[PDB]
Amino acid sequence: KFKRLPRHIAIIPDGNRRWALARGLEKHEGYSSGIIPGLEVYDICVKIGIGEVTFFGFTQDNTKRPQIQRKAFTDACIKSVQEIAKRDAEILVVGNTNSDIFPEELLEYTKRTKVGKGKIKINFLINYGWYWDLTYAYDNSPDGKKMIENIASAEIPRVDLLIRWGGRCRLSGMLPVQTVYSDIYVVDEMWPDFKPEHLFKALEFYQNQDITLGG
Amino acid sequence: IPKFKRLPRHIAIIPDGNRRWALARGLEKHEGYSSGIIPGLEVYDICVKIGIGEVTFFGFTQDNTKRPQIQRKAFTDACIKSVQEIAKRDAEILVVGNTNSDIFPEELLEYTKRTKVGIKINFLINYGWYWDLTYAYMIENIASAEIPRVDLLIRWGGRCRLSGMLPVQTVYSDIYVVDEMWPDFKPEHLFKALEFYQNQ
Ligand SMILES: CCCCCCCCCCCCCCCC(=O)O
Repeated sequence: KFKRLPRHIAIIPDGNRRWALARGLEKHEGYSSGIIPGLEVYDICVKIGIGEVTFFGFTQDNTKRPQIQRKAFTDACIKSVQEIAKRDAEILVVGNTNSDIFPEELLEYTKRTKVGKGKIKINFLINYGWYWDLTYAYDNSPDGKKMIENIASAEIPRVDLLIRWGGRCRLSGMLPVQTVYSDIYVVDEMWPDFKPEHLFKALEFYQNQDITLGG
Repeated sequence: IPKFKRLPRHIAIIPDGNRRWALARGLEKHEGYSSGIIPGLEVYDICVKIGIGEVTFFGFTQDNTKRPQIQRKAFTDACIKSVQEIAKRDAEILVVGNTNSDIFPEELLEYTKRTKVGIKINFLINYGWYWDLTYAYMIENIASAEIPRVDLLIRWGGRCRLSGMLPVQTVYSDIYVVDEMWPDFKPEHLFKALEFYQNQ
């Protein structure tokens, strides 16, 4: 139980192909084991009263990978959205829907959708690209102020805390406008090895930040 | 100096921790910035020595100018001295920031187009991420368009965040946090960051 909680947590559920290779599995076979961890993060966030969580699903650049991996991460993303849809969330999917790569299955979540009891915002980046996001604005806006509040991800507010699994300390183009001031916590374990303590340590790190220091 | 297997093309530096450094030494909060000038030179010297192509220094942002006036003068004066000390060396200097302000130092106006064209050192001075992206009014028209993708961003003072540095160029950057405050810069801080980078 925390004095200070982030309003909005970003999750980069990385390490799936490494986890699978380490386990004696094929690379493409780790993604199926990323679905459960997502559901557990959702569970703990609801439980402590986190307002909003954004999951990084897959990028436009991720779809340049072997088809056996694209099929596998895409299916795992589809199923995570469908499963949170079975819970008590306000669900939103953001991504380039003007592409055959965007899964039909997720179109119905491209406007925020209340399921069960609601009262937690869950976002998924699906066929997302930072360049697509920033320039969604540049195309046919009156000015700079309008351009920025009309990025593709404009419905997603500033990220307070970004937690990335798989031990890499990088944003991989997740929400460059919303992450300018995000505190970044790296978990060395791969996403399918998610444990609650990963999120609890990320929340202790956020609480432990010195609020006198400014942006 | 270690022999490096691979090096980044472009290092970003966030020289943070100056105020905590001064407080820990019983000095005034604003009295740590001037102890950040020589560390800048040490980084420059190591980067030329090992042949890094480009370094961008976070100097100060528009958000930083909300700080007390006594802090603002100390960090602005230290940024001006750091640009001047690098300008004496064999470096192509570029300053990026909002010059349409009383805050922008007239001394640095001559670096707002890259000098000695033909190591590249960039400084962000009265820089703002919102100001940068809105400058066009795309990749090539933002205020910082001359500054390419950052490969490795190294931040002193223990905080793991960009504080609005170059949102476009940092999207894929590998980030290395030194817990020590910037005035406590040691050569091994930069070497451990390069060992991190080559291990990715
Ligand atoms: C610019 C090269 C070195 C300059 C010497 C240090 C004095 C100016 C640097 C101020 C750094 C401010 C970084 C603050 C980051 C943040 O906003 O959290």
